[PDB]
Amino acid sequence: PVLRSVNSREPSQVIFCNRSPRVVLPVWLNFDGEPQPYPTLPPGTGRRIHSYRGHLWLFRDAGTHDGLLVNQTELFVPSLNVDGQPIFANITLPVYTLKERCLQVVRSLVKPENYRRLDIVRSLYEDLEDHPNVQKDLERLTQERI
Amino acid sequence: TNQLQYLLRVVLKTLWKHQFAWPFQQPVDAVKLNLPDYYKIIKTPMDMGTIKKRLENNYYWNAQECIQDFNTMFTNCYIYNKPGDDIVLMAEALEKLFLQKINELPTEE
Amino acid sequence: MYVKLISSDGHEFIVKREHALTSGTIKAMLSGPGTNEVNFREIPSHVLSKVCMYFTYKVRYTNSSTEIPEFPIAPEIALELLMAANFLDC
Amino acid sequence: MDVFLMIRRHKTTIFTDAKESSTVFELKRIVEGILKRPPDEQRLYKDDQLLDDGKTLGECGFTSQTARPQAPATVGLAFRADDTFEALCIEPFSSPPELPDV
Ligand SMILES: Cc1ncsc1-c1ccc(CNC(=O)[C@@H]2C[C@@H](O)CN2C(=O)[C@@H](NC(=O)CCC2CCN(c3nc(N(C)CCC(=O)NC4CC4)nc(N(C)Cc4c(C)nn(C)c4C)n3)CC2)C(C)(C)C)cc1
Repeated sequence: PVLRSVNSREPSQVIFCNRSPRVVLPVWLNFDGEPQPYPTLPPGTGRRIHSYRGHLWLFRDAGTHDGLLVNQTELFVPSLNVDGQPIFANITLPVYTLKERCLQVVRSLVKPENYRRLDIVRSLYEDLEDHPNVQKDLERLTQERI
Repeated sequence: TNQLQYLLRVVLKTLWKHQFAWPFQQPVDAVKLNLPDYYKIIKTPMDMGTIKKRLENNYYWNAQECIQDFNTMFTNCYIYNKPGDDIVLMAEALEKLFLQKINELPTEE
Repeated sequence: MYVKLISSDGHEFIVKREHALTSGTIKAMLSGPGTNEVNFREIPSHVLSKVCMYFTYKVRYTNSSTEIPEFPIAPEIALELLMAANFLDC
Repeated sequence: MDVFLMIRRHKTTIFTDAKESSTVFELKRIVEGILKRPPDEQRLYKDDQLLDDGKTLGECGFTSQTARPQAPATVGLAFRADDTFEALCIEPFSSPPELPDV
């Protein structure tokens, strides 16, 4: 009940872009800080959408449940539109860490039901069986208020 | 009387605790909403929280007099709001969920 | 200006200091107190190559306006790169 | 805009960027900042292709499509040591391939 969208009845009309080469899952955040999945955008496709000012959005990889950057940030909130009515969010691949990128790539090229038949340290098992979950990254951003 | 209780404790409650359900808890304030033509088109605004207040206070006598007050709000939203208006899409979601749980409905005492 | 990286098998790598420092291990080993050359006895050169490749890409594409492309990891070397990157804290 | 390449001779490699407008002659002078030997004494190849000191990095291939930061292009080097020679030095490394459970 802290990182939520305000019950706003105002127009914004945002345009998504998916400039990332992945299948983006835009997720709208409820007025109670809950993940709401919307239609997926195939790589390199952009759709003009409407929205209300004060609603909050973050993007994900629909299949590998990775995070993405909207205008170089993890979160998106609509700006002030008048005379610039189409506020525009451009989604790109985050500058991933080499560990977590390699962590992703093994998950895609191994069946997740094994993961433990690879000769790696036990600490490195719960790194790949960690899975970039949405609300997993939410708790981090709830703290990030200062 | 158990049917005016399975609606109140189970059916009402799961619908009350829904994200799109917040405006459907209080009746319209046409002056602040900037539209006085609400009462002129809608003749039975007996819903939006009024459904709850009369349900605990046993004003609905049977298992169908109360359910019909539910349909009024859903249809009411359809009547005055153009099909595909965000407020309609919210009403459609509540009605969908209402039908999902009433299909295991108990016997009326 | 540049710092050399040596592999277990022997291949020498000349990258810029700032590029390598992106690794948290190279950051801590290159001295809070204090000379600029390090060798890894378990990081093979074929793996170390992708390490310096990730560096050029880690530097080139951080908070930049130009569409950030995906990173190529060959599947056979993916396991070794995980352990190396795990060790390099990057 | 800019090409990203990597120059090799025996177990040694250099990771650096350069502009398409520069010629191969301009690159050799930068090499002397790392390996400290005159550009006259070194000769760059493009994997069995002699490079002339007049054609730009563009004019000899090396585009932003083939030589990227994530997958740089390989370009070679040899020395003469008093007279002239010492091609070619091709010096790879091999990786364990097995996909146990992949
Ligand atoms: C193609 C594609 N590819 C990739 S993705 C994608 C994509 C993206 C987006 C979309 C569609 N896009 C959305 O999904 C946007 C995005 C995000 O932004 C959320 N989203 C919404 O649309 C949301 N909608 C909203 O957030 C706003 C909805 C309001 C309007 C304002 N309102 C409201 N209106 C009214 N009327 C004026 C109607 C009168 C009436 O008959 N009423 C009968 C109920 C009694 N009356 C009241 N009441 C009750 C009074 C009141 C009281 C008590 N207080 N207040 C203040 C008032 C006024 N309330 C509350 C409801 C949801 C909830 C529908 C999801 C689709 C696809």
